[PDB]
Amino acid sequence: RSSSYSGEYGSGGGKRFSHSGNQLDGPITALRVRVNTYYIVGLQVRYGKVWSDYVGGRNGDLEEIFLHPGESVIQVSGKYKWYLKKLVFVTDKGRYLSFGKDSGTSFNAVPLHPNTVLRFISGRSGSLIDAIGLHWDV
Ligand SMILES: OC[C@H]1O[C@@H](O[C@@H]2[C@@H](O)[C@H](O)O[C@H](CO)[C@H]2O)[C@H](O)[C@@H](O)[C@@H]1O
Ligand SMILES: [Cl-]
Ligand SMILES: [Cl-]
Repeated sequence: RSSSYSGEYGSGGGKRFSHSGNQLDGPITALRVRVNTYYIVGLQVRYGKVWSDYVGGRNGDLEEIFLHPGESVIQVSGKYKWYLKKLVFVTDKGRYLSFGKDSGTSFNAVPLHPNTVLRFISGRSGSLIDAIGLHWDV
C-alpha cells in the first residue's frame, strides 16, 4: 500500500467533503482557492481536464494557478484556527504555490510512502474551509 493520508488540519465545523471520486479524471492540473482577509473561503481542484464541484463560500476573491505538465505536489504546508487560513503547495518543479495569510497554527504534510504525490484532497466546508486533508498515492 502506497496510499497515505495527512489531516485533518483545521476544526470540526462545516460538512465533510472529499475528492476521492475525482482522481479517475486524472492528476491534479490546477488549483482554485477563494481567499479573504482572514480565511481560505473555498476550494476547487482540477483533476485532468475536469474541475471538482466548488466547495466553500462566496465571501472572497478567487485565486487560480495552473500546474505545468508533469508537475506534482509533493508537500503541503498551511495555517489554521477554527478555519483554514493559509495553504502552500510545494511541487517537484520547485514551485511554492501559496494562498492566504500567514497566521494561526502551522502544519506541514508530507507523504508517508516512497515516490507518492498529492492525488486528491478532502476536508470540511461551509461558508469557509473548516478543515483540509491531503491524500497521497502513486
Ligand atoms: O460548532 C460548529 C458548527 O459549525 C456549523 O458549520 C458552519 C456553517 O453553518 C457555516 O455556514 O459555515 C461555517 C464555516 O465554514 C461552518 O463552520 C455546522 O453546520 C454545525 O454542524 C456545527 O455544529
Ligand atoms: Cl509563485
Ligand atoms: Cl509546521
